[PDB]
Amino acid sequence: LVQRITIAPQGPEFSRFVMGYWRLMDWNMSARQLVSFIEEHLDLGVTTVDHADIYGGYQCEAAFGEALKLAPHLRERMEIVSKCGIATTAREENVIGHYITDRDHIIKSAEQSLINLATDHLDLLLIHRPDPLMDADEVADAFKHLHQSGKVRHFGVSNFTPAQFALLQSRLPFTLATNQVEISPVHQPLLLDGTLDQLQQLRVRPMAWSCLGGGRLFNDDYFQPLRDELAVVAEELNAGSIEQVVNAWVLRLPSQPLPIIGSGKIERVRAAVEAETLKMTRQQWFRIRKAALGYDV
Amino acid sequence: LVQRITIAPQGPEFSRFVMGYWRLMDWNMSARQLVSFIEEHLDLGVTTVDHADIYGGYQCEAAFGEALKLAPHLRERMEIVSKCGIATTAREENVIGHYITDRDHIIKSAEQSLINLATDHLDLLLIHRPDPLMDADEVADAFKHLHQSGKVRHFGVSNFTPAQFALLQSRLPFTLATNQVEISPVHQPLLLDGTLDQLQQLRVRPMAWSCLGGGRLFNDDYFQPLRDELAVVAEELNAGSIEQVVNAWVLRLPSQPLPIIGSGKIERVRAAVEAETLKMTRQQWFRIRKAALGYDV
Amino acid sequence: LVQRITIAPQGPEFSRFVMGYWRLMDWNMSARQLVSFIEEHLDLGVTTVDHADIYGGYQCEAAFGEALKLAPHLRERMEIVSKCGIATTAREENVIGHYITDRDHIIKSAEQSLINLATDHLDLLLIHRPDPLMDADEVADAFKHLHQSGKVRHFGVSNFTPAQFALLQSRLPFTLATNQVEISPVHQPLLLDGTLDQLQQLRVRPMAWSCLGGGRLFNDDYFQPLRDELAVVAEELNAGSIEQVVNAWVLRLPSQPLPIIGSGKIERVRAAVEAETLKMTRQQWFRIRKAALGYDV
Repeated sequence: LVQRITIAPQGPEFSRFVMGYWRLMDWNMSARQLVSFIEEHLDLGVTTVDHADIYGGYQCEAAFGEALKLAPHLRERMEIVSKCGIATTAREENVIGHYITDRDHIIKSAEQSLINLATDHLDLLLIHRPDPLMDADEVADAFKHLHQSGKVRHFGVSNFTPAQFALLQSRLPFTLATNQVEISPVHQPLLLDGTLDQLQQLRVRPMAWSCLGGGRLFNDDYFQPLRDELAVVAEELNAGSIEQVVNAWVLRLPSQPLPIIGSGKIERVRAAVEAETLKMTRQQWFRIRKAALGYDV
Repeated sequence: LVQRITIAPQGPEFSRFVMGYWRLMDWNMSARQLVSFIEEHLDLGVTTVDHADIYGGYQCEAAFGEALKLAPHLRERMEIVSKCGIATTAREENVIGHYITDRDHIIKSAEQSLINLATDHLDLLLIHRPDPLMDADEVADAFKHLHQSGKVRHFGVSNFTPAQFALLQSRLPFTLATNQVEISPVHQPLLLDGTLDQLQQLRVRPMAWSCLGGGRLFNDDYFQPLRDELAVVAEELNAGSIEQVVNAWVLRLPSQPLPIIGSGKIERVRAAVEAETLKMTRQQWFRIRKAALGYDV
Repeated sequence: LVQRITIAPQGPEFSRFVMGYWRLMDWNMSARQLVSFIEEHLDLGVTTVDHADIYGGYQCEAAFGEALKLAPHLRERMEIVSKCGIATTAREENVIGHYITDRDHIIKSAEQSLINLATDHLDLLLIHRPDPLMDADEVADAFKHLHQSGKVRHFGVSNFTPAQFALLQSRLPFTLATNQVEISPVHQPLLLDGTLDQLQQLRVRPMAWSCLGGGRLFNDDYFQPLRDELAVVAEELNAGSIEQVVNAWVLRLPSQPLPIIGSGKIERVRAAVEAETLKMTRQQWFRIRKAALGYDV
């Protein structure tokens, strides 16, 4: 199967690869088609699922839920991850995209997740983004409430800078279980700004998402050189696809990030998990890396 | 009145709003006019006053002092804040603008403040700026001297980065009481570089100054969009003035900064303190913020 | 002689100025000419020597060694510093310049240093550069091995950011003895990004190298203004040369860096060490600094 990994000190055990339902709507899938899509990725080994507040105009959690309703026994076999803290214009209350990391709202979204997902509990809850107006005390007070009722068992953050992660962390009696961030050849800032070193140092493993199926290639020649490099390295490793070379590039990071998969086909999901068997050489990591950038060192 | 606030763990109690005498000379005010200007802001609730070394070509402290001489009993009713560490070309010894954070000089300026201000003690003393040549041991040795004589009772810094604040802090047996910094829609770097998170994390409240009466609008169309936004939000909050909307924008920061007021009229001072009653919405904070920048998130 | 300085808490005693053999090959020097060059700088007081993995296409250590072979008793009188972690195209295994901070390789290079240098032990070993793929545990495991055999007695790093230095440091039972970095008017980033404050805070002294004999002047008018300023300040201090003014500029940093000298003539080496007697004024430090930049503050 897929390797199992404890995301943090007092944290939970997750599957190295997580299924992300960011684009569940795009898949034009039906409830009985999802219960079977799930089972198939659950059987592959991918048992951790990534959901969020605003994903799909506040529809994805609901959709997933309908399916969880068809096979209620599927919960035990999985670990659910959801988020809150973001306010999109998909709602009329939000004329502008702003953040909301206030107590009641975090409790609100949390409890709304349980309902939409048709579950009595979330394995992990993350503050979607760092809000300039975030008050670590207020958030930490929200977490204490959700935890006190067994509604949420582990807490985390997403897209937090070392400084923000440390701020919120100085207020919680429990260990932030992760910092879900964006990591890939096309987006490597997190590799040098301290974010991944803090994670490795604290032994907290990052859930990594890479806008893959987005098509951020072939239509932005800025990264043609990376396209050409991910292509040759792919043959060298005799991999199934360049996307597979990308998943393995992330897996090599010393922080041991858990790559998030965004696809609607078990076969591509299988191929993604197959990245755990590519023997990428340091030289191949740097060569990929360098082509995305354009220089050495 | 104005809210009272303990600026830091073992720190002093200050008034949420402080009177800043940066432009005391510009006000072409007389000594008896200042003793009465003071009383009036002391009666409004603003009891903490901000002074500095180089302010007014080394004249402002002296001026304030003359006035403190007319009503000696005004001291007890206030808290004095002054600074040192900057060397301006307003003096012939300084052919160039450099920093001086050496022991004797910090003691020198300090003691010179007491004399100019006509007081036996300063409530708080700040290192004006971070000097690349700053030696935390040397400064900390200076602070120990000034404190030992009751001449200075609390120490702080101004415009220090998290790294510099931590460096000096690792040498003092007492807690740095603040990091007086610049915060406003026009200057928001401190909102994302860690500076305010460190403050909130350590529970040290920042004295915030915003070059307001400078006229950094109407003559720099770069911030016309912010001008237009601070204008509409002002009507929405039915505030006295856009300047009042600005003071409230700062007050909303989770770090609870103490806004510094730079004006020479009790009425505008009153209006400034009136910002504690504007009910700014998160959406209104972000909209202001965003107009200054030019993008979301 | 040259001042002696303990580079860190549980660290070794070094000479304020270290001899760097980065360009030993360029000197077209012979083995018996080096044994005598060494003695002469050993007699001047400079007893700490800086070597590295890739320096001179993997030839410099060997060269130095041949000379150490002629006067075996020269070891006791010196302190040897070497590095590893960099992979240059000077080797056919490295088609591209990448980093290698994996266990066996660190042990490999280390042991190869002992052989090339003709010594049973290295006083200090540094990880050449921070590798995005660096695993603090792996490196720390390498250090524990080398130390366990007395082969290496002190460990350090080079060109690490505060975050990287802290990461590796959280894994070692001993104190990183230094962070050898580049410091000079032409390269002052380290003066504001936290690097030198971390060092001063932890009391770890940085080995500083400044590409001096490179001729980064007279052929890059971008720094003519700095050329002109280092020239006048030189007369003011009545120094031997502008290079001497540069060495003293570095020596003034509060972090007390140990300047590394890259020259092949004892006379210039003497002149370098002579920088410990120039009485640079704060004003002269800033004026130099400012000319390199182009603005005040």
